[PDB]
Amino acid sequence: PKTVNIEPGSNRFLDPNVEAKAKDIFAVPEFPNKAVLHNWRFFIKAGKAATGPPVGQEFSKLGLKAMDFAKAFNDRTKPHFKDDIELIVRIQVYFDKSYIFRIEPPPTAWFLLRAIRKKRGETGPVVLRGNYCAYLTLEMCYEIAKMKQMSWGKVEYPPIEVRVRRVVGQARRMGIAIIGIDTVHSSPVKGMTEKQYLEESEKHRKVHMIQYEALKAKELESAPLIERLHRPNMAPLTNTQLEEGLKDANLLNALWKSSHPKSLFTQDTRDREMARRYLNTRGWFKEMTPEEMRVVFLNYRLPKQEDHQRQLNMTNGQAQSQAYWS
Amino acid sequence: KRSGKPSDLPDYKQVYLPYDTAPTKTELDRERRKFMHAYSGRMEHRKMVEVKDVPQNMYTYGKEGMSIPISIFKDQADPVIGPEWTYPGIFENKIVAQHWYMEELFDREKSNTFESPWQRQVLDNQVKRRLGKVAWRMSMLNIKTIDIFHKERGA
Amino acid sequence: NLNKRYGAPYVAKGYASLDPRCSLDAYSSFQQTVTSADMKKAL
Amino acid sequence: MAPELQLEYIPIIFTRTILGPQGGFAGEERLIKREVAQKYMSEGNAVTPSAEFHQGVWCYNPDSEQYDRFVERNAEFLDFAARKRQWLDVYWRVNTGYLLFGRQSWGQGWLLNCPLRKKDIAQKLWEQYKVRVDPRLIEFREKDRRTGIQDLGHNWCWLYLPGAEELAIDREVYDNKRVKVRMHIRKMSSYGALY
Amino acid sequence: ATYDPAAFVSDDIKKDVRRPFWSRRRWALSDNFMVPMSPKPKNTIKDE
Amino acid sequence: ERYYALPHLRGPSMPVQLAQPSGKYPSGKFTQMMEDVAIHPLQKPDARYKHNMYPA
Amino acid sequence: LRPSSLLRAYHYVHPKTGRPIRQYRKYGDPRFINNEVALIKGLFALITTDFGMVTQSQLENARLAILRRMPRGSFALTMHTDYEEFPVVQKSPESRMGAGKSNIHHFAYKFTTGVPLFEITALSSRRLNQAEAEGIFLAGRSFIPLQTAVVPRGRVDEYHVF
Amino acid sequence: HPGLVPRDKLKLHCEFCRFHWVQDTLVVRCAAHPKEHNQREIWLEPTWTWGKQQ
Ligand SMILES: [Zn+2]
Repeated sequence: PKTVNIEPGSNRFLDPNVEAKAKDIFAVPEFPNKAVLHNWRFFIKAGKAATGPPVGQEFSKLGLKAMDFAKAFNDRTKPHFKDDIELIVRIQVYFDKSYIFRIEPPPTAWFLLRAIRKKRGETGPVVLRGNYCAYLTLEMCYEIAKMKQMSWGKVEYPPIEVRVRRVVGQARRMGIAIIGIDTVHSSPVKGMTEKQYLEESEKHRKVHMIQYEALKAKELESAPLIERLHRPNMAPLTNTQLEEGLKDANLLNALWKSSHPKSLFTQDTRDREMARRYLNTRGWFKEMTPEEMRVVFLNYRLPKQEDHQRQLNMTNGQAQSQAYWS
Repeated sequence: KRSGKPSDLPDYKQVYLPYDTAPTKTELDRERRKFMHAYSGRMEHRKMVEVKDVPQNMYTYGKEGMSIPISIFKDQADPVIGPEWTYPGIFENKIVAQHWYMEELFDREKSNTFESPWQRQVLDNQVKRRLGKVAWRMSMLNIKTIDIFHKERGA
Repeated sequence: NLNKRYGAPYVAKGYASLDPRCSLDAYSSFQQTVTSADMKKAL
Repeated sequence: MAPELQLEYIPIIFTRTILGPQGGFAGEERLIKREVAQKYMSEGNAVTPSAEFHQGVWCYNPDSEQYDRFVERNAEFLDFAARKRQWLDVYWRVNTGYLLFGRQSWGQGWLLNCPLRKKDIAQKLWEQYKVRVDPRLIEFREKDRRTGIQDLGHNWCWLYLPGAEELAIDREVYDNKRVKVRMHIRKMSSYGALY
Repeated sequence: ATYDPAAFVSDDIKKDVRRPFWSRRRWALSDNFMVPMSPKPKNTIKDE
Repeated sequence: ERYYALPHLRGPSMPVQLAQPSGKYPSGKFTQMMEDVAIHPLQKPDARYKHNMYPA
Repeated sequence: LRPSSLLRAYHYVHPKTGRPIRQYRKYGDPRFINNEVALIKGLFALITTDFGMVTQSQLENARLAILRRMPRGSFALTMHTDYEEFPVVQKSPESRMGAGKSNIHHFAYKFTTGVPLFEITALSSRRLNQAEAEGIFLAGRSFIPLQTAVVPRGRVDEYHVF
Repeated sequence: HPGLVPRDKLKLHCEFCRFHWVQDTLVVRCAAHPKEHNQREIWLEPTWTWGKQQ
């Protein structure tokens, strides 16, 4: 009937409404560069924080009337919240006894038991319990994963498609057999043939790549300048070169210079060939002209978009163009 | 543990259907009949096992337009589920996310035949763990002598 | 405590100094040829 | 044929691939002991050489675990089942054998006073078992790489049977490239002892 | 078609290395669990 | 008299695709750097808490 | 005579009389070095690198100790028993008070080199390490009166265990 | 202090359990659990002679 939005994967983060007050409370009062004494962690309900043994005790071990914090907690957690949402509080006590606490979304194990409607004790790993518990489908984990962000300052990264494999694994480790995997057949649809279902995935599953890469590359271009530096791959080196290349570092130097994507500073024939004359005495790579090295001695962690942008000779023409200006 | 568990378990409130053609009763228990089993363990040690608490209709179960009760905020109801290709990497995760025995992964690398371009990433994150289970295995032995299986086991 | 008094060419010695390799090279010369000129030089 | 006089060993074409000394492998003709062979022709690992089997025989692969693999014995295979037999005959001969010694040993450390040479193992291989090898292959243990064997009782040392890769010979012998020849040094007085 | 005894046949007089007590971790890995050689009594090998 | 003796070599002496697995648990010298391992002092690995936290 | 009409190879029984065969002392002498290696099929097995005479009570006390140090649901110990048994104090003046009945009853095995004794065999995809393995056997090895070393799955590569 | 019959049986049970050369005998000395976890290698007494302990 009504599909809310037809786009190849634009439902990545929450609604800007709920994502507005998502980080209003899930924020990190910045580390004062003090020396932490205790990093406590609690489960606390929406606003039902008491001065009892769960909270008030560990303060009272240190003489802090935690009758105050609970209020300062409820100064931030009593509204905004569906009833009975057990949050995690990361209380952090410094050597001046001044605490600083981040409220955090409920543990994903709490999410998982909700989204499947199972109580404590009903769920279990099959090797302890013998049965897959409540089903799920990947379509659901993608929304448990949207309220679970590592950096609640940067809700974007790590990406969603990369932190759903996290919540999926935590699920399987609890017995939550999701349907898209773990089973012979995916979720059956009244729409079309399995082929007319698989032929509509082979396009979607790859359209996501140019979506996922670009988001993996756009994040790369913002990464620290050292993260874009060159780190040659070590899959080619065989484990006797890989060991004879650890006793004398000279080989792991001449290698780096030998297989280094072309830049304005590495277009020195003698420099790049000085290495190439060191390896041959060591009987290392000898039948691989510079090109087929760069395509194998590249930082594999590069997104495929930029995996090419540095690839000789794509970076040979404009190579001598880009320089330290002045 | 008792704490950190949900007490109130809201129920699946189907928002809008994902189809115009009703899935007639006859075929419902004809496809659900296939789901009451789900594999487990991924090697020669493949174990087709049973799944308890099977939902009844999976044309409607999660493929679109149902709600999930992870209701958290005040103004955010049980969020609706957009269609499949509206979530990123889902039919790509279907290739990646699963129990991977390294026995089954290293024959894929030494033959460079990955079904997915991320199984090279689920491999490292899997070996980078097992090395950690050692660099912690040993940064403990620099304290004392910890000997495996040397204390009683069982009852 | 041999190999201290005697050399390494002791105990680690395959005293079979007769034919570990020559027999092979014998079948090598077998392969190539001998002919008129190979006798004419002998002539 | 008589119940009294029975062939002490009989001809046999192996269908399976048995590990043991009396064993063979796919398709070779071997005269193995009668009692053993008779529980092969019932077992199916072997079949008496009828004129038909002398060309091909349906040997066995552990892959599908049934007699499917046709191994045709042309003159080329008969140059393969010879080098592969002649090889694992040296194996099963030194591995089965237990080559003895008689040596002099005065003093207390139960130490053979003139310890053994790799010459003096190939010498007791060719003497007793007629196994003619290169004494350059016999690797001693770590305890006896320095001083030779040197001690009474049971010593063993490794004999390296090199040329076993084009014979496709593994899992039918205990170790493709070695074999444990098993010494024993039975000390004796000047009456019966040498050196 | 040459086999050189020297490649694979290695007769090296190797120094039996002490279990290094001077470092803690390498003392624990080296703990070859056959130190229960204490059952080496030259017991009756053909009777009981 | 029968004399048993090795056949002549037609292929590689030490078996390669026929090698029996080593037979001792292959915990390599690099997964537990027990001994026999030599590393350049510039390239010292894995001090993520001691002296790799401030790498050079 | 001597061995025939065996009682399934545990001990030989006289052909013309159901009495046990009462062999010689140095019959089945373990003082060989066993040529045939063992193709263990458990994950790890405890082979005897030396030779000796080991009782059944010494082998059962070892099992009761191995069965303590082992994870229960995962690995199931496997103890081999097909080997042949042998008598004890049998002879008549060589027994105490003419009680040849109560001395021979003990049955001990004559183990050569490299016989497998136990097996930490697997019942799941759970795995073991040599450190995780020797730790188990280190309890029982202190009862089995002869020298023994644990070996991993498959054919014991006796180049290394020795 | 239980003489750990061979030297090789020595194991450092506690964090404070270290090795020491107590007169040519490698031993384990711990400040904590002072004699509870102490181990001493088997060797001749510190002051032996050639006729008394060979
Ligand atoms: Zn202690």
